Amino acid sequence: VFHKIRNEDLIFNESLGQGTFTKIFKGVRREVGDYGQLHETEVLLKVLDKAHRNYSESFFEAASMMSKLSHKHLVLNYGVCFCGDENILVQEFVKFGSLDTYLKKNKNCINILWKLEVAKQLAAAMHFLEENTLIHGNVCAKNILLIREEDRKTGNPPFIKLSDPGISITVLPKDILQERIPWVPPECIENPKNLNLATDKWSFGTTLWEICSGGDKPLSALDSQRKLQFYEDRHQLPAPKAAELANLINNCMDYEPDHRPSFRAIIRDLNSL
Ligand SMILES: O=C(Nc1c[nH]nc1-c1nc2cc(CN3CCOCC3)ccc2[nH]1)NC1CC1
Repeated sequence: VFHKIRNEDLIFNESLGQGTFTKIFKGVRREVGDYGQLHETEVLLKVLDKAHRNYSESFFEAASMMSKLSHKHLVLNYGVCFCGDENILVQEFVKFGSLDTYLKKNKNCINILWKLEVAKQLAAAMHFLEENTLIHGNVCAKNILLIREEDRKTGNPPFIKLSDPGISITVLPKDILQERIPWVPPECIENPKNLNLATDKWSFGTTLWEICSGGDKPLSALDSQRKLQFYEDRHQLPAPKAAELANLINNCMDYEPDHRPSFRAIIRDLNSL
């Protein structure tokens, strides 16, 4: 599965900032629907950096994976454009953007039932991938996207969706993998080729730390080299100020790779609170 979209059917509107070796843009895809009616659609346009064109293989292996999947809490991928010289991904556009900047903007206005439901939606998608023995590899708060904000008056919850895996950590330089600590599991630092279903659970715990602290970045004050010793010393994550979900964060972030519980178990612990 690898749909192709013509460059003449994609318009580029506003930029949305840089990213992990990519550049983000809002745009419109003009497609022809039934009865001969053109059907414009707001889309997300993820352009790979031309300077890093060597990562085009994993850049497209990420799109081929998400185009095969249909889940409520997964960002849909419409296709791929070879728009001129650049390689571009076309995805479902979410209105409210990244979750990490949403937690930081409304840090004191986010109830704990809000964070609990968001964690349920994220754990739902991770259970779907685990059920279908699929590995994500880049589960972080910056990749989580909010399509609907909380509306207690209507009774509908907030709605989050996880984006594409992006560039796999197996092909990233050792310089860049150490700077991703503690999102990269400890076993992947000593051996980048140890990608596993258990590696996502570690990132799920690190992401649960982000939402529980309100957008704060763990180990941000530490440089790349001190992060490397953080793992060798077997240090655990300092519990956030709220200190609610911190008990579950420690279980998901266990240094033994096979001790990480399944997401069917995690879904139970979130409903038991
Ligand atoms: O895949 C990603 N994002 C998206 C996939 N589909 N749609 C998006 C996306 N959509 C975005 C939309 C905005 C617009 N603002 C959001 C909050 O403040 C008001 C408007 C900003 C960034 C956005 N990213 N990665 C994120 C950029 C690093």
